[PDB]
Amino acid sequence: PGIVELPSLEDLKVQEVKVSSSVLKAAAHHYGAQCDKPNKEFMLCRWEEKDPRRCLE
Amino acid sequence: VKQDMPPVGGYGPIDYKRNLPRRGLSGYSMFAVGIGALLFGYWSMMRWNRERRRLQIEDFEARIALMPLL
Repeated sequence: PGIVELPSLEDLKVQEVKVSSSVLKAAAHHYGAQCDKPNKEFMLCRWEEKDPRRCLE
Repeated sequence: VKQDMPPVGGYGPIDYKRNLPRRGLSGYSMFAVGIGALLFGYWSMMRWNRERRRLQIEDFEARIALMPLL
């Protein structure tokens, strides 16, 4: 029936936070305090769009 | 003559009746001890369960903060 429209692999090529679970957990409270605005923006647009192909920026 | 004979004064008294001691606390005492132990355990479990709930809430909010990157 329909066709899928997948994003290119170049757009997904982005450097990562290459850390562990314990490092993320140790600074979890301060990351959630300082960096609330972009995280909340991403969570809201993911909740209201429901499409990861449009939720990359 | 010499023969097997009891001594001049005879043998001593020998106990032959039952002797139970009758010992331990009264039942009110063990009931009070058990009730007090119950109350102490209830209080300690109450305090530690409240502290555990606080720690679980802290861990859950750390997880919620960590979610968007994952």
